[PDB]
Amino acid sequence: DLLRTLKSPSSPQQQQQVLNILKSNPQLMAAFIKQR
Amino acid sequence: ALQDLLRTLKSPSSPQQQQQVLNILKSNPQLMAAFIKQ
Amino acid sequence: LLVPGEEWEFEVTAFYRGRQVFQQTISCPEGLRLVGRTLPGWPVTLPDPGMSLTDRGVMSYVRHVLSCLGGGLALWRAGQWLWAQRLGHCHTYWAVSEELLPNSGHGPDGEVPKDKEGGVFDLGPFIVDLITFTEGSGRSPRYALWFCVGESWPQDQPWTKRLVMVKVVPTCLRALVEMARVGGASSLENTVDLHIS
Amino acid sequence: GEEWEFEVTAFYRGRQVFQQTISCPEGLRLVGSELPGWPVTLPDPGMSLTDRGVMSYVRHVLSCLGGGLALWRAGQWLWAQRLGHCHTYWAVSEELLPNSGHGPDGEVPKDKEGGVFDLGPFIVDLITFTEGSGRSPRYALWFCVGESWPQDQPWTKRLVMVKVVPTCLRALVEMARVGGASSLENTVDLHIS
Repeated sequence: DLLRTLKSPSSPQQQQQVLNILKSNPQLMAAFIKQR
Repeated sequence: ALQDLLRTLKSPSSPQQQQQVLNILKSNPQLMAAFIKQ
Repeated sequence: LLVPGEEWEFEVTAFYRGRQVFQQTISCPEGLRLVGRTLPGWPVTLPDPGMSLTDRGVMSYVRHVLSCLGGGLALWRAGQWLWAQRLGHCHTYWAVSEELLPNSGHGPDGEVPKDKEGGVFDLGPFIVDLITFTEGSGRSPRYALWFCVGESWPQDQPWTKRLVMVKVVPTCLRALVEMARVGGASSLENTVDLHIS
Repeated sequence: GEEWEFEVTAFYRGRQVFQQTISCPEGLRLVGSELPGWPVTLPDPGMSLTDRGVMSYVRHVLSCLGGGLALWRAGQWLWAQRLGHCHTYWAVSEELLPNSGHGPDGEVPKDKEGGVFDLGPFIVDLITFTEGSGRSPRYALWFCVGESWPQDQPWTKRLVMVKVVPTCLRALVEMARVGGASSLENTVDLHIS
């Protein structure tokens, strides 16, 4: 649901790297959820 | 000489650009002379 | 009543908030009008910022600027001069600078007038400076016109902060400088100092 | 897998001459000809330039890169190391403008690697940006190669300027913007009559 806000097309490598940062930083995930 | 000079223009973007360069060169023989001298 | 075949081709590149959003090359006998057909000049539509931006605050303000352009920013060649005129409500400031940097180091060169056209580029001194460049002046003549639309010219702020910045390059002048370089003219400063150990 | 994808864009004298996107487990090395790290060869300036003096000096800079400018991710840090003879200065700035206004952020070291980007404070600043800080965190690394950082000159004068964007950081800032964060200054003043 957060990756829907990734409007730019991207490589699988960039996407996995975003997902890894999100998974490692649940407080960043929470901040993205909160601004919705 | 005029086509000699225009052909140095590597990577011309359009025929309109090329004709506009040629028109400036024909209007300005002192500019043509400077290109020839260098 | 501008004579077809005396026009110039213009490469238009638009930037919103330091991001390139649009590029079009147009060679029209009556020049162009940057807009957001009755009027002379080819209408070049600056794109809605929703296509390329995501900052909603910036999108709102760019949209406001674009909605106030009216008949547009007109730009055309006549004789030795490029002429510009503001046909809408956004004050627009212009300067001649570099391909990838609008700042010239001496602020704007002027404001685009509304009631009458104004000259923004004189081919005469450009050719004088092109000739001295081929003769070893070490300075290439500038040809890239930049327009700051709807805000002051960015003197004490980075130009990437500005909502709408439009570069217009007369491509024949780009070509003439390149021809001088091919012929051997250089603008490399004699004070360049490499840091190599 | 723990690699980062880098978009590399090189400029010679204010002209874009090269762009490549590389995601290598060992990072990259910016080199001047054809060691761990993916070698990214900066092109000969005769492909894109015509000023023969600038071309000569760019060629000289590129011939002194040696093993190259190494850039890689390890943990929270991006690391950089200068493996040749060209002194290289770096700053984090914007996509289309190398200048931040506060000079360079550092010089790339030679004898050991040095940190050039800390993911930790980026994420802190990303979170406060989503909370209304009004400032988006910067992520575009710029390297000035073979010359001092352009403080008192336009960056377009510099012989070799290389932008390196970790694309996942670009994407994270875009996600914050899509979610509603704005960096637009409260002092913006439109000139519309």
